[PDB]
Amino acid sequence: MRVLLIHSDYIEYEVKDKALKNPEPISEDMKRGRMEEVLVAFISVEKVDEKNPEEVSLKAIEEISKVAEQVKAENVFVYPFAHLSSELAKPSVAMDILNRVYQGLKERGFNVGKAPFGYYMAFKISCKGHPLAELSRTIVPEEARVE
Amino acid sequence: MRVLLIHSDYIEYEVKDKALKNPEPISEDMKRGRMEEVLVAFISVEKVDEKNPEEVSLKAIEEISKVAEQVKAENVFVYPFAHLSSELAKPSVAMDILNRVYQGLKERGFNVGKAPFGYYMAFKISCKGHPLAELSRTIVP
Ligand SMILES: Nc1ncnc2c1ncn2[C@@H]1O[C@H](CO)[C@@H](NC(=O)[C@@H](N)CO)[C@H]1O
Ligand SMILES: Nc1ncnc2c1ncn2[C@@H]1O[C@H](CO)[C@@H](NC(=O)[C@@H](N)CO)[C@H]1O
Repeated sequence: MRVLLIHSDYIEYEVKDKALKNPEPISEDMKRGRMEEVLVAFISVEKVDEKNPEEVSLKAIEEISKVAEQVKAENVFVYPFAHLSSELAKPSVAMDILNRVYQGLKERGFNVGKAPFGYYMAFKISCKGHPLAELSRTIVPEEARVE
Repeated sequence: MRVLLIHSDYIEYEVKDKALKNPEPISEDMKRGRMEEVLVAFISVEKVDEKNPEEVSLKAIEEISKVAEQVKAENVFVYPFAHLSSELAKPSVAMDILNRVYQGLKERGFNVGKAPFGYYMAFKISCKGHPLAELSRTIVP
């Protein structure tokens, strides 16, 4: 998994066109959204993550939470951004992992938001430009899952 | 080299704290900038690129130009974005390669801009959200 963390004044998004034949079923209101003072987690789920969705998600939750703790962010936004990596995981796995990360951050007590999966999407962001407002993290499985 | 290409309605930046002991000296007017209807090239120069700066730069110019034509972008912005890679080239080489890419794109007729090198920088961007508005490329010797 590849994650780009941008501590921003805000994030706005707008669904523009489906990118998959059968994207995530969303309501009209889910097509657009905005969150203030937010640590945006742009995430690309990679092929190697398919080995252990649970472990990778756990590590991602841990890494993202740590950064939020360092920059004092109370709001976190999970944003699908497939082209952060060149070796993408299958859609079904990507969606599952993104959901796991989203739920995990919620469990940690953060106010969490997320954009719909499977779409070409426009977005506006405003990076704060502080030393830790722009970071990258690579997270991968250490062991295959047992299920 | 790791390149993240975002076709945007605009890109704005503001130089803040230095991120290197001795960054690129700049004037007050250079601390801020904006470009519209632009293909933003977020670039991270990698350690392996140090082997052949000219080759990597040439290839980067070719690929970025290709995308610009595909999306019909007349404006291109070279944006230092170190985080895209773990194996970074040393500052002096990284800046030289970014300038080489800048010059190559400028040579081709594009309206090109670039941000100061060696700083933490605030920025505002608006991704168009078209199918080709977000792309990544890996270019190495
Ligand atoms: N491995 C992966 N990691 C993250 N997202 C992935 C994915 N595979 C498929 N997607 C989803 O399908 C859209 C088109 O690739 C993706 N859309 C996007 O990444 C938008 N930013 C495009 O504007 C995303 O919703
Ligand atoms: N290998 C490399 N590739 C691209 N840029 C590099 C670099 N090595 C050093 N820099 C410059 O120094 C700042 C801190 O790494 C970098 N700053 C940035 O990447 C800002 N976006 C941080 O907000 C950049 O100006």
